[PDB]
Amino acid sequence: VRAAQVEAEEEGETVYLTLFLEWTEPKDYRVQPHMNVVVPEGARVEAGDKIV
Amino acid sequence: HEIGQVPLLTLEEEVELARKVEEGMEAIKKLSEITGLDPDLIREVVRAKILGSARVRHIPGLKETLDPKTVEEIDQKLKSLPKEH
DNA sequence: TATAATGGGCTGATGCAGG
Repeated sequence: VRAAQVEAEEEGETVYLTLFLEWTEPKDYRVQPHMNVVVPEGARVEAGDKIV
Repeated sequence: HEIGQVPLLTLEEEVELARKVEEGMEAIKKLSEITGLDPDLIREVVRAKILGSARVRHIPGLKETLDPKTVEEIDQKLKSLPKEH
């Protein structure tokens, strides 16, 4: 996980970070013998593209 | 001995090969319509270059005599198509 | 045209890979 922009506000002896954070969440998919993966390693996909 | 040289397929390799064969025939049917040519003739021209020029002959039923002249001309129209074709 | 099936039942003349 990583932080792009950081905006900070100060109040009392505390600071509050509104973090513009950027990360990747993994999901595993199981392939079985009669299916073929039609996507290469490291391809970029939008919502709704076909993987296998 | 010579058939013992080919390993036998696994269930996935079998379905992979079967897969590509059928999709390949669907390929050639649509290439008949784009092209205005004849599926059988396209089938043999595709056929020619996979095997090598070792085998090139007249195939019964095709309208053109199948010699390196026509398979070059027909192949280069095939390759003269847009990238999506 | 569709379960799956995947490797057989005696002599002489001459031209050769080898001590």
